[PDB]
Amino acid sequence: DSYLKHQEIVLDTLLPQTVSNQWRINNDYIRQTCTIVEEMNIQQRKQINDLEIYRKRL
Amino acid sequence: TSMKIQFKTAMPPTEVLLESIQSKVESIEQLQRKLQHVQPLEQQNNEMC
Repeated sequence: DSYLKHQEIVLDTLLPQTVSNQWRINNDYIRQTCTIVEEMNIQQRKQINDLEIYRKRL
Repeated sequence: TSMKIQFKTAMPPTEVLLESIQSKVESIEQLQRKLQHVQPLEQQNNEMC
């Protein structure tokens, strides 16, 4: 019964090492997720400005 | 008479075992269940990894 206790804790040890590492993946991509949305926004902000500038220029 | 003697001496020893082991087999068989759910939780998270 003590043998089954020491065998069981190793899997719940392996339950942490994946769960900490998989959120260490998603923590990095979210920073990349917010950077591209920042650069795409200034792209879209400059896009709608030029579409209305050239109409006012003509 | 061996069915008289040997069967009832085992029935006395098995119920003396049933007082002491059948509490701890339920402690063992449910600690087995702690492995078999932690096994399928570990497989899906290494997939998620």
